[PDB]
Amino acid sequence: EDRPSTPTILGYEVMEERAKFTVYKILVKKTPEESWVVFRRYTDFSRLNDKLKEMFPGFRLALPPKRWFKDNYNADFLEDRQLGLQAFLQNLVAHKDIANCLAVREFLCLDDPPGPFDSLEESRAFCETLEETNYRLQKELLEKQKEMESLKKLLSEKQLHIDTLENRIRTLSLE
Amino acid sequence: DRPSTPTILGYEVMEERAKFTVYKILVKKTPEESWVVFRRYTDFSRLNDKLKEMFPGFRLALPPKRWFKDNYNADFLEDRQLGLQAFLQNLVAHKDIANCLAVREFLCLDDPPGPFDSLEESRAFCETLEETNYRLQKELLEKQKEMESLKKLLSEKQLHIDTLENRIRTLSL
Repeated sequence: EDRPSTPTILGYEVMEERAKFTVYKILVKKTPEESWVVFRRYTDFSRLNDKLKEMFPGFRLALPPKRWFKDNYNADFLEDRQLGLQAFLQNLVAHKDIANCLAVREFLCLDDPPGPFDSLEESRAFCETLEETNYRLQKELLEKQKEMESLKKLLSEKQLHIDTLENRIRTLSLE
Repeated sequence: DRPSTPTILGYEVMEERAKFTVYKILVKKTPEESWVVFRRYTDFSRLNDKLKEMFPGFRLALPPKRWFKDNYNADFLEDRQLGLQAFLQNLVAHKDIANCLAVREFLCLDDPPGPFDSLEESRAFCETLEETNYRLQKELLEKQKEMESLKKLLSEKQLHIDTLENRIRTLSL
C-alpha cells in the first residue's frame, strides 16, 4: 500500500484476431517479488484515458496522436508512440489519486494479476472482440440518428417560439 | 430471358479468427454458363440499404439480425437461408431491381466468376469486419460533426430566446 513504480513498456508485437493488431507488452511490478505482464492496444489506452477525462477533469493526460484509422507501418512514429505511452503510464501512476483509481487498477491488473504463462488469456478478456466493437458501433449510429432527429424537432419549435416572442415584443414596443 | 432467380446453394463457416457465415449463390443467365457468387449477411444488408436509399417505395425482408445468442443454430441458420432466399426472389422479380447498378455489381452479371475465381471474388467484393468497423467509425465521426453544428444552432436560438424573454419581462412593467 504505497506508490506503484513506473510500469515498464517492454516493447510491442503484432498479434491477431486475424485482424492484425499492434499490442504493447507492459511489465508492472507490485513488490520486488510479485510482477506481471499485461497486453494493451493503443485503443485500450485511449478508452482508459477517456474514462480518466471523465473521472478527473481537474488533471488531464496526454497520449500520442491517434492513427485516425489510416494505418502507418513506419520509421519513428511507432517508436514515438511507445515513448508517448510510456510517458502516459509514468504520469498516470505519478498522480496520487489517479493511480489507486479503480479503472486504472483494472487496466494494469493491480488486483487480480495474470500469471506468467497466461497474459494472452487476460488479454483477450480485456480488449473488445471485433463483434463487440461492431455492435457498439451500430448502437452509437442508431442512437445518434434518433437523438439528432429529436434535436431537429426542438430546433423547429424553438425558432417558432422566437417568432412569437418577437411579435409580442413589437406589440408592447408600441404601447 | 435475363437472369432469372438466383437460388442459394448453401452456407459454410469460415474465419479470419472471427467466424464468418458465407452463402454460396448460384447465378444463371442462358440455359448454359452457370456461375457462383459468395456473399455474407453483411453484403445483403448493404444492398438492402442501397435500395432503401434510392427507392423508398418498396421495402424488402431480411431475417432477424441476432447478436449475443449463439450465432450458429439449427433454426437460426435455416431461417436465415430461407429468408435470404426470399429476398433474392423479390430482388430479381421486380422491374428496375433486376437492373440497377448496385444489383448487377452484386450478382456479377457482367464479369461472373465461373472457375475458382469465386473464392477470389469473395475477398474482392465484401467488407470484412475490419473494413465494416472502419467505415462505421468514419460515419460516426461525420454524424458527430453534424450534431456539433446542430447543437451550435440550438444554443444560438436558446440564447436569443432568453434575450427576448428578458425584454418582455422588462417591457411588462
